Parts: sequence; C-alpha cells; structure tokens
Amino acid sequence: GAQVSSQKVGAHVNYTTINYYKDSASNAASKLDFSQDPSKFTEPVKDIMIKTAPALN
Amino acid sequence: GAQVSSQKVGAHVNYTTINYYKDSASNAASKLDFSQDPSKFTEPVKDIMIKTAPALN
Amino acid sequence: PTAQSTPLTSGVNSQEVPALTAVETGASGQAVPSDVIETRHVVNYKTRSESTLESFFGRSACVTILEVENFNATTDADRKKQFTTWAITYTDTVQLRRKLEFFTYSRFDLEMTFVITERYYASNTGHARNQVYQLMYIPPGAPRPTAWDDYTWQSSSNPSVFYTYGSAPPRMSIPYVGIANAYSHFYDGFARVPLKDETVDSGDTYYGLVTINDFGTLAVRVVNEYNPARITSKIRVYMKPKHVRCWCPRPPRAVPYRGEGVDFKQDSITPLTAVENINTF
Amino acid sequence: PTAQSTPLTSGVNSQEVPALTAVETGASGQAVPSDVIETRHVVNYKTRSESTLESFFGRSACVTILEVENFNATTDADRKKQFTTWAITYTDTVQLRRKLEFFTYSRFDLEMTFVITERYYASNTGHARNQVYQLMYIPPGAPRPTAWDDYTWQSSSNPSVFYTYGSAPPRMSIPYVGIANAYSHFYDGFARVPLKDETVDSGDTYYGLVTINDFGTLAVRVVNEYNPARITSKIRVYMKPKHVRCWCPRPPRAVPYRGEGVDFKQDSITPLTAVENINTF
Amino acid sequence: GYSDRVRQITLGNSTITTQEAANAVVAYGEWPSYLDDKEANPIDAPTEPDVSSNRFYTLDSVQWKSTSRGWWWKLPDALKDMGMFGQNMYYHYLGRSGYTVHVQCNASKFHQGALGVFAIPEYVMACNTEAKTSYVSYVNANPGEKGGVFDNAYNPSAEASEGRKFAALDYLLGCGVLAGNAFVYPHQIINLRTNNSATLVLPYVNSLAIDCMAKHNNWGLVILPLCKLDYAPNSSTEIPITVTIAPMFTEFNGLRNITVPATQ
Amino acid sequence: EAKTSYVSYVNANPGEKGGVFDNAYNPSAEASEGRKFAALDYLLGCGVLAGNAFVYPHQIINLRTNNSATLVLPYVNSLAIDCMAKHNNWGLVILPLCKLDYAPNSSTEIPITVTIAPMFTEFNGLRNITVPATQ
Amino acid sequence: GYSDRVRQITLGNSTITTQEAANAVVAYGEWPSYLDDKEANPIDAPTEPDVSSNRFYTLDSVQWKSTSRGWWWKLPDALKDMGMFGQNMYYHYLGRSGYTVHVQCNASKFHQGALGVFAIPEYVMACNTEAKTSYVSYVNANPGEKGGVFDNAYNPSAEASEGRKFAALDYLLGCGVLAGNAFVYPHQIINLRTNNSATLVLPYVNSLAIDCMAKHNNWGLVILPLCKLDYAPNSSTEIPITVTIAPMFTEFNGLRNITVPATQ
Amino acid sequence: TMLGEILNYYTHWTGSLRFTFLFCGSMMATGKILLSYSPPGAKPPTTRKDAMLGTHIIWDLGLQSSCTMLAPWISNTVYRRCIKDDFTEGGYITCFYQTRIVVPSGTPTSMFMLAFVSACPDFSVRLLRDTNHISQRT
Amino acid sequence: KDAMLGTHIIWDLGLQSSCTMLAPWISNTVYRRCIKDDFTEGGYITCF
Ligand SMILES: CC(=O)N[C@H]1[C@H]([C@H](O)[C@H](O)CO)O[C@@](O)(C(=O)O)C[C@@H]1O
Ligand SMILES: CC(=O)N[C@H]1[C@H]([C@H](O)[C@H](O)CO)O[C@@](O)(C(=O)O)C[C@@H]1O
Ligand SMILES: [Ca+2]
Ligand SMILES: [Ca+2]
Ligand SMILES: [Ca+2]
Ligand SMILES: [Ca+2]
Ligand SMILES: [Ca+2]
Ligand SMILES: [Ca+2]
Ligand SMILES: [Ca+2]
Ligand SMILES: [Ca+2]
Ligand SMILES: [Cl-]
Ligand SMILES: [Cl-]
Ligand SMILES: [Cl-]
Ligand SMILES: [Cl-]
Ligand SMILES: [Cl-]
Ligand SMILES: [Cl-]
Ligand SMILES: [Cl-]
Ligand SMILES: [Cl-]
Ligand SMILES: [Cl-]
Ligand SMILES: [Cl-]
Ligand SMILES: [Cl-]
Ligand SMILES: [Mg+2]
Ligand SMILES: [Mg+2]
Ligand code: NA
Ligand code: NA
Repeated sequence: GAQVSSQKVGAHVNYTTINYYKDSASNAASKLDFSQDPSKFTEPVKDIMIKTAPALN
Repeated sequence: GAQVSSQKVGAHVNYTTINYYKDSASNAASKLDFSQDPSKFTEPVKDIMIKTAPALN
Repeated sequence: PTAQSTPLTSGVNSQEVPALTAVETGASGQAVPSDVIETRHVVNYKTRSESTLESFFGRSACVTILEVENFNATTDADRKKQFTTWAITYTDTVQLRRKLEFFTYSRFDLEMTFVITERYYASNTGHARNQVYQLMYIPPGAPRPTAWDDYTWQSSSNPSVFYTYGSAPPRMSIPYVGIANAYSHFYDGFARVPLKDETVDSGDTYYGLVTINDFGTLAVRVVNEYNPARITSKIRVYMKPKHVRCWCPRPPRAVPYRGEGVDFKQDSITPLTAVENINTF
Repeated sequence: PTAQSTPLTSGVNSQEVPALTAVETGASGQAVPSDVIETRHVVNYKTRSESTLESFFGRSACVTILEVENFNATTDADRKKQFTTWAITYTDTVQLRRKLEFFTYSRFDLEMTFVITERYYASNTGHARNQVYQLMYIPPGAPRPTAWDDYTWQSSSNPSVFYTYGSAPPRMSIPYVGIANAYSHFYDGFARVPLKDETVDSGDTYYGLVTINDFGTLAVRVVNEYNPARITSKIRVYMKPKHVRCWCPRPPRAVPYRGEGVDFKQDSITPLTAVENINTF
Repeated sequence: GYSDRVRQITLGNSTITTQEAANAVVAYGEWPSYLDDKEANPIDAPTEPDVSSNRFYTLDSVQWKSTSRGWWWKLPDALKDMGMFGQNMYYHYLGRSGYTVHVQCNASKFHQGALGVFAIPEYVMACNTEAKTSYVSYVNANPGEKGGVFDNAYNPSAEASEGRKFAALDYLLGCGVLAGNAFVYPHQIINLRTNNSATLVLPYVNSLAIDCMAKHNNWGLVILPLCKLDYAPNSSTEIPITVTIAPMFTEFNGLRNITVPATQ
Repeated sequence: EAKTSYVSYVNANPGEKGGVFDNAYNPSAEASEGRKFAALDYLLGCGVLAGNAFVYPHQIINLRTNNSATLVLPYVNSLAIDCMAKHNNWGLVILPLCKLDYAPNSSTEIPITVTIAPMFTEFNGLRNITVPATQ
Repeated sequence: GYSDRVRQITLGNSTITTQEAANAVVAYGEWPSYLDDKEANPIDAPTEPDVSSNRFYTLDSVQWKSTSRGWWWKLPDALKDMGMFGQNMYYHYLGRSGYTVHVQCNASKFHQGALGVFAIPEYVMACNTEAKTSYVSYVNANPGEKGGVFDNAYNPSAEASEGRKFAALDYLLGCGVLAGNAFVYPHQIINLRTNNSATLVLPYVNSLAIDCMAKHNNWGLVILPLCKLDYAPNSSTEIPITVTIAPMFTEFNGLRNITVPATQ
Repeated sequence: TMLGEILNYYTHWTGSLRFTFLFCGSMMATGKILLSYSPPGAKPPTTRKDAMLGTHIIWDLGLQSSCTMLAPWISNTVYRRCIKDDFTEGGYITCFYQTRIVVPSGTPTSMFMLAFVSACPDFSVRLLRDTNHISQRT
Repeated sequence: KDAMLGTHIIWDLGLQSSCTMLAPWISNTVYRRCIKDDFTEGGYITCF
C-alpha cells in the first residue's frame, strides 16, 4: 500500500510513503494543502464590492 | 516506486533506489551527468573557425 | 498552486477608480499594483508552501523541563525528589503557546518527544549504573503516585514509556483527544453557574480555560534503586502539532505572559519603542 | 559516453594546416594528435565519470571545529564555555572553499554531518554521565542564546538535532536556501550605496560577499547539567554539496587565504619555486 | 436606486432602517443556521422560539465623549434579561444563537470621529490583580446590557479580593494584544463623515454544536474610538451610541427549572 | 593587512579612469590608508595566477597580428536584475603579456582606447536620482 | 454605482482619485498617441521612455486668496526638472508629449468661488515694455514649475531692459483678447459648490510632428478666478490649488549631450 | 502590525505591500494628499518635489473615505530579509499635502487619518524562524 | 567624452582606407533653411 507523491523541488522527482501503524495519529505530516480564501477575513461583506466601482454608491 | 539503474562497472549489473523522504534535498547524489560543451570556454568566437582553414583569412 | 503573477498593464484615464474604497465596510484594501501603476508581465513561480498551518506548526517545541533524582532518600522532601508529576499544558513556555494563540480553536494530533539528561551531584560517592526512566501518562481520574515505587507504576492501563539512558529520544503520537469538536485556546466563561443566595465561595473562584482544561498528568521516575552516587536528571518535553486545522484568527500576544491566562504585568505593557518623529526613515 | 577515440590516420601534404591557428581570437588551440602525426586506431572505453561536478564535490569536508564544555561555571567567561554560537560559513577552512571557488556561482543542496568528541579535563574530580548535545540552527532574526539553559533552546520553530554521545555521527540535508537564483562565491560590490554629503561613516565599511552574506548561526550546548568532572567537547562540522550546478569558471586560489575575502599576505605571494634554467627537465 | 448606504432589517416584530450604512459584515462569510442532525449532540427535541426571541433588543445607550476610551459587551450576557430570549436562555441548560448586531451613532457633517466595532470570538480579558491569574468574579465578567468601559491606565489592586474585575486596557484590547490588530476580527468602522451605523451578522462560533449560555459568552462586542470625537463649537459635546442586537436561529436543549445566577 | 575586505566605495568605483596594476605589493602601515585595491599584476589583484586568466572570456591584441579586441558580454549574475550603483557584474582587465618594444625608441608610448556599448538595457524601480558619495 | 463625480487615473507608478469631479475633457476630442510612420520626420529610432516619464508629477501648490488674479504655466516648461521626463527632454534635440492635467482645489459646502482651467495651444503673451515688441527674456518666459501670476493692472517699464517679462493682464488673458472668450480653448471650471478637481487630457498640438521642447512650449495652462473666493467666517482665508501633470506617449529624437539652459 | 508579526516568524519575504488610508475628518473637510513610495538608492525624500518622482498616488478626499497606495514589488533580490539590512532595503514611504485640507467655519481645523498595511496576493514568505517578540525569564 | 555621447563612429585605420560618418536627418522642422539660422541649426561635427 505504497503512496508515490511529488517531492518539494530543490536546487536542481517522487518519494514513497508506507504507513506502518494502525492509527492515523501515527502518520507523518499532512500533504501540502494550498487551500485559501482570504475574502472570509479581508472582505466578509454581505453585498459584492466590485474594485473598479465606488465602495459606497 | 523503486528506480532500477546501471551500476558503475568494477573489476569483473543494476542497483535499486527508493526515496524515503518527501524533500528532494534528502536524496542521494544526482545520477552521473556526462553533459559537456568545452567550446563555450575553449572557442567562444562569433564566426566559425574550421581547424583545417586559416584562423585569419 | 503559486502566489499571484503580475499582468502587463499600461495607464488609464477612466471612471473606474480601483484606488479608492471605504474600509468602514469591514473590507480590507483590495487594490494591487496593476490597479495604480503601469506593470510588466511577471510570471510568479513562488508558492506559499512554508506558511500552510502544517508548515507553520511542523516543529517539535520544548513545552517544559521536569526534574527527577535517584538517591537514598531519608526525608519526605528527598522521597518526593525520586519522582515528579506534571499537569500537561503548553503554558510553561511561551514560543509554541504564542503560535497556537494566533487561533481561537484547533484540532491536531500530537507528536511528543523527550530529551533526558543526567549529571553526577558529587564526586567521591562512587558511580551509578545506567538508568531506566518510566514516563507514565495518567489520564484524569487515574491514581497519582505518592512514592517512586508505589503500585501506580505497574501501569496496567495508563500508557508508560520505559526509556534507557543514552538511547534515541523517546517519541509517541497522541490523537486529537478533545471532549469538544476542537481544542479551545480561549474560553470566555466559567466551569459552573453560581446561583442566587448559594453558600458556595465566589471570592476565590477563577475564570477562563484554567477552570475547564484537564489533559491529565505526566509522572516520571528513575526505575533503578539508588546508587551511592546521587544522579540528578532533566526531562525536556517536546510537542509538535500535526494533521492541523485552526479556526478564528487572533492578534498575536504583544506583551509578556504572567501565567496560564491572558493577564499582563504592569512593568511590561510598553512593547513599542517610541520613534524620534513621525518622519523617521 | 566516453573520452575521444583516436582514428587511424597516415600523413598529409596539403593546403589544410590544422597545426597553425591564432589564439588572439580568444579560441584555445584545437588541434589533436591525428592533425599532426600518423595515428593508429585506438578505441577509448574510458569516461570522465569522476570529474563531473557531482563527483568532484561528492565528499563531506570539515568546514569548522567548535568547542563546548560542561562544568559548574561561577564566572561570566566560564558561563560562556557552556554553549557556543558559530556564523555558518565555509571560510574557516581552505580545502572545500578552494574547490567551490573554481566557480563564480553555484546551486546545491547540502548534507551536513557532525563528529562529536570529548575528553576529561582532569582526574580525581570523579566521572560524568553520558552527554546529550543540542545543535540548533538559528536562521537570521531568530533570538541567539546568552546562556546554555535560556528559553531559546526550547527551539519551537528553529531546527535542532539532539545527539547522544557515542551514537552515529548526526546528519541532515539542507535545501538550496539562497535568496538569489544561485549562491555567489564572489560579489564585486557593497550592501548599500553611500550617498553625496551623508553623515554615515565611510572609513570603516567593508567590501564584497562579507557585506551581504548571512546563512544564520549554529548554536551548540551540552543539555546535561554539570558533573563534578569537567568535560570538554569538540564538534567538527562537515559539508557535502549535492545536486550541484556551477557557473563561470575561475582560476583557483594560488596563494594562502588570510580571511573571508580574496586578500593575500605579503610574506606568502611567491607560490612558484624558481627553476635553475629555462632548459631544466 | 438601491444603495450600499440604505438598508432595512426585519426580524420578528422589529425593523431597523439606516440611510448612512457602509454595506454589512457577515462574520467569516457565514450566515447563522439551525444545528444539522449530522452535527447534533444533545438528543432531546430542542426549543426553537423563533419570533418570540429572534428580534431586535435595544440596550441602554452610552455617551461618546472626547475622553471616552471605549465600551465592551459579551453575548449572550448582554441579552440575558431581554424578553423571551432571556427566559428561553435561563430555562435551558444549553443554547446556541447567531446575532444581527446594529450599532447606531449619528452626528453632523461638522462632527468628526471614528469607532471600530469588533465582534471577537472567546473575548477573554485580563484580571486586575497581580497576586493571582485568571481571577475575575462571575458578576464582574457578566455585567449584562450595561456592559463595561475601557481605560487608558492599568492600576492592578493592592489586595487580590479588590482586583476580581477586567483590566480593560484599551491599547492592549484588555487581553495583551495590540488594538491595531483587532481588524483580524469581523468589524466595521463608524466614521462620522461616512456612516452612522455598523451591521454585523454573526453565526454561532464555538468548539461545540451547543453550550451553556449562563457559563460561557461566545462573542465579545468591542467599540473603540480609533479617532476621538471632535466638534469645534463644543469639545465637551456628547453623542449617543445605541446597540441593538437580534438573536437568530436560536435553539435550546435541556429544559428544567429556571437558572437564577448570583448577583453578588 | 590590519583588516580584510577593507576597500572604500570611492576606490572600488573609479569610473571611466579605471585603475592600474602594480608589480609590487606594499600594504599600508595604517588600516585607514589601505582602503584601495592591491592590484598585483601576477596575482590578477585577487590571489590567483594571471597565466590562468584565459579561463575568462578574452582576446589578445598581439601588435604583429591585430589592432583591436571585441568581446560581446551577456548579463552575468546570480539574479535576473540587480543594483548597478552597488554591484559591478564584470571586470575588464588589460595586461601586457609581452612588453611594448620599439627599437628606435624604447620609451615610446602608444594609446589604448576602450569603447563600450551597453546592450539590451532594462531598468526597474524608478525614483529620484542616486548621487553616490565622491569622498 | 459609477458616477461622473468619481474617477481614478493611473499612469506608471502614480494614481489620482477624485470623488467630486465633473467628467473629464479630451482636448479637441483627441486622445494622445505615438507618431505614425506616415507622419514621421526625424529618422533616428526614437526614445519612448514610457513609465519612467509618463506619470503624475505634482508641482509646488499655490494659494487661492480673495485678491488672487490667477496663475499660468507652460508645457513642457513646467515639467523640465521633473524626474526622468526632464532628463529625456534635455538629452534630446526633439520631443513630443501629450498630458493628463489634474487641477486640485477642495474647500467646504460653505466656501464659494469658481476657477476657469484652460489649456491654450501656443499661449503667446504680451511683453512689459512699450519701447520694444515681442521683448521677453528666455528666463522670464520659462519659469518652470513655479509658473507665473496674472495682474489686474498693466504698468509697462520705463526702460526696455526692465520690461523683458510678460504683461500677464487677467481680463486680456495676457495677450490682447477678452478672457470671457477663453472657453473656445479646452477647459473645465472648478466651482467649489460642484467639484474639487478639473481633468484635461491633451494630445500633442503643433504645426510639426515633433519639435524642440527647450525652445518651444506647446500648451499654456491658465487658472483664472472667474468668481472670487469667499468664506463668511474669514474673507482673508486661503485654499491651496495643486497642479499634477503626467506626460503621455512621450517620444524623443536627436540624442546628444545634455541641454543646460541659461538661468540668468 | 499583523503583517509585521507574521513576517517575524520568517526570514524571507517577497511581493507587493498595500497601504490603505482612512480620512476621519468631518464631511465638510476637503483636501488632496500625495502618498509616495520611492525605491531605494537615492536621497530619502523630505520634499513633495522629490516624493512625486517616485511611485505615488494623489488622493482626493470625498465620499469614498479611503485611498490605497501600493509599494509594488521592486527589488534586486527575489526575497528581502525580515531584518534591518542595507542589501535588502525596501525604500521610502512619504506623504505631503498636494493642496491643503480646507474646512469652513464651525468645523475642526485638526483631524486624523488611519494607515493600514496588508500583503497583496503576489506576497509569500520563507524559512520559518523564532520571533524576537516573545521571551521568558530562566 | 562629450562628443562620444552623440551619434559617432570609431574608425580603425587599416587596409580599408576610408570611413563614412553619417549626420542622420534629426530636425524639428521637416526642412532646414539654406542660410545661417538658429531655428534650423543642424548641430556639431567633431573628431578626436
Ligand atoms: C550540584 C553541585 O554543585 N555539586 C557539587 C558537589 C556538591 O556541592 C556536594 O554538596 C559536595 O560534593 O561538590 C563537588 O565539589 C563534588 O562533590 O565534587 C562539585 C559538585 O559539582
Ligand atoms: C586539559 C589538561 O591539560 N588537563 C590536565 C589536568 C589539568 O592540568 C588540571 O588543571 C589539574 O587537574 O591535570 C592532570 O594532571 C589531571 O587532572 O589528571 C592531567 C590532565 O590532562
Ligand atoms: Ca473602488
Ligand atoms: Ca495599470
Ligand atoms: Ca528510583
Ligand atoms: Ca588553422
Ligand atoms: Ca595524420
Ligand atoms: Ca550543560
Ligand atoms: Ca417554534
Ligand atoms: Ca521604452
Ligand atoms: Cl541533567
Ligand atoms: Cl513497578
Ligand atoms: Cl479535553
Ligand atoms: Cl526612531
Ligand atoms: Cl574532544
Ligand atoms: Cl530546554
Ligand atoms: Cl542567501
Ligand atoms: Cl629546477
Ligand atoms: Cl442585563
Ligand atoms: Cl566616470
Ligand atoms: Cl522647474
Ligand atoms: Mg436588562
Ligand atoms: Mg523643479
Ligand atoms: Na502564479
Ligand atoms: Na570513445
């Protein structure tokens, strides 16, 4: 049950993971999660604000 | 995700590599790179010089 | 996935005014350079890999230093040096605590690692054979040791690790063990409602997470009986949050902590160094 | 891929003159033996495997020797012996430095290995329990320790390695960490432009790579508290460049170094031994 | 015709109008909602009081002066004595609620000043004694609709018994962080030249589906004068700030006799 | 030899006048007097043997053969673009490999003229003009 | 949402906002442009400095008083010492440029006054001696960013040598025509009750494709108080007028050593 | 600042910085304000005529309360260091009256604006490190 | 050092006996006048 995944690039390929333990808590770090939605903090407004339009009309 | 590659010949076959780490920086030495272009240092001239022809015509 | 590339843009002369906004709305400024200058095309190959929560928290941090000793104890005080108990917390140190407290709530598994060191208390009391340590996790309710060699150390159900001095730092994983759906880093409340005309003391009660948090106890002993030479030990406890989720960001701690709460210290509430002038480069 | 085979060739009597050239052009001589002698066919099975950059640099080289001690320190000077800090550099030693300086620019990952040794300072002060070492990488900006047991060693975010004396030499990989697209081995410039009539000192400013380079600090301590017996330790730091690329070859260092720059020493600028005569075999 | 400045909000028998709004904030982009069966915890059929409780309650007004350092409330504490919301809260062990928070402050085209209005999850504040930590009385933590005020000075008590209140120090947001960073929390600004109101819609926020409202405040409401009130004809003028809050999607579990908290 | 890497901006950046090599190394008694290059010819002013300078892009002006050298240089750096006022990308070195000789007058002088064209110039970060220190 | 009153202009690294504009003028309905091959004259590959030079430069502000008679500038003279525009102008024999002119003057809903803002091709002005005609020094004709002021009196000099400056007589537009007819030139009005800014986009205007910028100003910029500044609480009040100008579609020919004009 | 606090857990930063200004005078106050970013290596600007040669915006005070000035990413290095450093200096942000603030009678003649900073979507950080902003006694 | 900032050619003396320098048409006006005239001045030719 080997997972083959992309490595993080260095100066100049893939790596293999096998989980040895029956508990997911034993696993190495979660894979890179690039998810983001800054707008829930930077723009949590009820009515859409178009950048090119006046903020207050 | 095993790589099988040619060994460097000895006195008188193949070897196996598995990457254990998620960072390429962790990997063993780069595979032998026989690339070369001595001319960028030995002959960096704008106009082609044919060995059998005069260097200056 | 990469950070944003910059598009090729020239100038404008337009009723479109992306440079103006109204932050009264609760929206941050949104304008980017292409809105207010002429820009070239720049392809951005750079990523935010190292600022993911897993990357930010992906470190074993020291959270406490425990002490235990091994010698012939003839007093109550010296008997209590043969083992130690520690209420598990991240508030004995400041560095991991401050990083966690960027968030109100979290959910993670824990990697715990230990670094165990010894020194001789004295010379001319001979030597000491190599020591084995027991680190016993005592969940809330399980009996706590009152002596280094009492019945509790048989540890039939509590997890224990037996560590041999000089071996690799011992390590184990702990699941997300919270009794809520996430850990609370902050709790604006009390453990009970004090009621009208009750006789229960209201003068010496506490407030916040300290009234409700209990992650149990780490108990440590040297398993060996005493040598003629007294050995003193330190156990450094390391925590790494892994498989991390966090919610509800907070301003980070700006002034020194003075305990397990958010309280501040009167002589340490001036973090800024005054500038000479508002016009100082 | 092999080095060049020699073709079978006989003589010539020709207007083709490969023996003559004009090195004023900036071209090196190009002629090979088959151009100027009768040659047999020789099949060349030999390869340039061991002169690839990876092969040339594929060695762990000692770059520095650090010292730390463990004893009951009663003075400021003795307290500073309980830990050490070292600005990371390849200029404390000459051998790896000279090999790297065949090139102007490089890009590589780094394997770092450490060799840790101890001796007793004295006899008749008893013995010392086996020591654990902490080697902490302090990136630029992270707080540097002022004592062997201050808060910085909790190392929540800095990478630390805990090494147990007598165990295998510890080892870790470092990515290419340069803030440019390659490392500069040489930098013909300054960190800032000094401007007309500014009051900033121009009398004690430096030049070159030393003004701009910062790879952070290695901090080392013995984690153990003091024994009656003082132990002194050496930590040898080894670097191996791997996954190597290099650009813009340079003449190698011909005379002794006298510091981190290209400076030379007046008593050590005569590398050649004079020959008796221009006609000495 | 429709404008970011002009808004009507109706909940139950109550309506708010504003003609000088600045949009509205939905905290973390999430509208409040009822608790789904797939996230539920207590198993008794909940009380959902709907229009009896999910309606605008107007608190006692406070006076903004040139010397004001700011105001705080906790929720649901500020609404604990508000009509049927208060009754449902105290008759049940468990409750959850979202809110519409409407902060009201009008002046004139000749007045100036700016209020930061922040909704803070788990708004834990410092105590006022250095003899103890986390040493705040239930009564001082839960002032109800009167809320509390910030100060620009920290004067911790000589005796532990006299310091069992919040050290609501304005520039440290009463909790050891710099007030300039409070904008990471859901917020609006009432800048008198621009707007006369702030509207924040808050979902339930907790590490649990539902909790003990009488033990635990889910939100702090902070109003800080970022720029002091100024009025050239009278520097000593006062203008009211009025706070009106509607519970939303209220749900209660564990019915019994009524909770009557200690008042001293 | 009282300091390392101890060169003033003004001495490092002489402009169009450039500098000259010497066949002697005479480091200063006082650190303040030695903040210039030790441009020692046979060590290429940098502790390497001048005979190995041919690993760098080069031509030779051999008076019997040619009267000019032409070198076309790409931008070379560990960065796409850099601070020109802080950092010189290239040195230009002219070394007499074989001394000038003229039988009728051993003391004769002949000019060397250097003409350089920038190519594919590109600039970023416009502001007010940089005026470097002149002392 | 979009309004004739609210505008953003970005050129290079510079942005202007206004919330009280009155549309924008494009002089003679023509946006500036580069010189086409079919209209070209000098044959050398031109320099087109683009963002280095084609950006907003803000001149020193002037003070509008109840007694002000008005202000003038010439272009490209007003920008001759402005960053890389000035350097490109003086290193070349030939240059052409359009402009965005943004004139800024805010007050209050209680102030009154009206500025005429005129862009005048070939703004030739009268000299201040009747001993000679067309007798103006280069230095007095080319004041740079400080520009000049109008007067309501004409007092020509006793001696020819003392009168080598413009007779900038307001009601004759400094050139023997009635100021009331200046509206035939591309213009806006800053009427303080209506607007706080004027925006004029100017194409290159000349009888040639390209010309000597150091010899020849293509445009005059005139600001005349049509209705005097008035403010009831203080008739002696002053409000700033700020002029911000961006070159556009700049093109230069005939590179050599730098032009350094006489300063006396 | 929140951005400053996050940057002090990293060694390297890259990208554009957004400076948003909120005018908090009376509605009756008008004005034009110049906001400038001058990339480094020249005399730091102390006058409007030097500031306006750099990246800048002219802010007209009005119904739209707030103006955003960008410090676009303009750097020799691909990353700057999260320390005071001549080599990775970022340049100079300044602010001048373009005209002046004007008020009618019965209006405050002094007032404030608030300055905010945030990172743009082109912004990223590298090389996790301990902050100098928290410590404890030992 | 002033001359070399203008249009110029570096002439190497050798087997090719002759070198051509151009004064390319660089003028404000479309025509210059065939008289001495400041307005239609043509500039400066020099040699070093
Ligand atoms: C922890 C500590 O300080 N231990 C020290 C002891 C204690 O003082 C004992 O009381 C007396 O042995 O004394 C020494 O001289 C010793 O025994 O060799 C040095 C030793 O480091
Ligand atoms: C580093 C060193 O030289 N240590 C030496 C010490 C020191 O001189 C102490 O000052 C006195 O013990 O002396 C010895 O005789 C000892 O203790 O047995 C030998 C030992 O090698
Ligand atoms: Ca907008
Ligand atoms: Ca643009
Ligand atoms: Ca024991
Ligand atoms: Ca040949
Ligand atoms: Ca042959
Ligand atoms: Ca130690
Ligand atoms: Ca119902
Ligand atoms: Ca161009
Ligand atoms: Cl120890
Ligand atoms: Cl046991
Ligand atoms: Cl729990
Ligand atoms: Cl300062
Ligand atoms: Cl040793
Ligand atoms: Cl520690
Ligand atoms: Cl680096
Ligand atoms: Cl010999
Ligand atoms: Cl109440
Ligand atoms: Cl020069
Ligand atoms: Cl000027
Ligand atoms: Mg009430
Ligand atoms: Mg000027
Ligand atoms: Na991208
Ligand atoms: Na071969």
